[PDB]
Amino acid sequence: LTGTGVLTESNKKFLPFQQFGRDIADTTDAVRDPQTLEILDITPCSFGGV
Amino acid sequence: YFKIYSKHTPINLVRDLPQGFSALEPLVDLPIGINITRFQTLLALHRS
Ligand SMILES: *[C@@H]1O[C@H](CO)[C@@H](O)[C@H](O)[C@H]1NC(C)=O
Ligand SMILES: *[C@@H]1O[C@H](CO)[C@@H](O)[C@H](O)[C@H]1NC(C)=O
Repeated sequence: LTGTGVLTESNKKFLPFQQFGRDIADTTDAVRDPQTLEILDITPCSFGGV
Repeated sequence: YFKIYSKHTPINLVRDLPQGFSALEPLVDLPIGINITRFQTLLALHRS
């Protein structure tokens, strides 16, 4: 699962059959690291109008 | 694909099903690949 976003430590508690979490637009906003089983929020990189 | 969803609930009702809400988490995804049209559950006898 590829993407680009800021990774932060997450307060969400995934059930053991869950690997990722989807938002309204079905983009992965939370993910479980496959090596150390911890949850990470994926906030997107900042977008601005110049 | 044979999907097992499971949930354990502590109940104390005597006869019928309890009234409430409990979502079943998926337990085992089982790779059988066979035709199933009829099933039968297994009980245990008590001998004395
Ligand atoms: C290897 O990955 C497993 C999860 O599949 C994890 O439990 C274990 O701690 C990992 N070991 C190392 C050395 O990263
Ligand atoms: C599964 O079994 C039923 C009854 O034996 C039969 O009618 C049906 O055609 C079978 N399906 C397949 C895909 O073999």
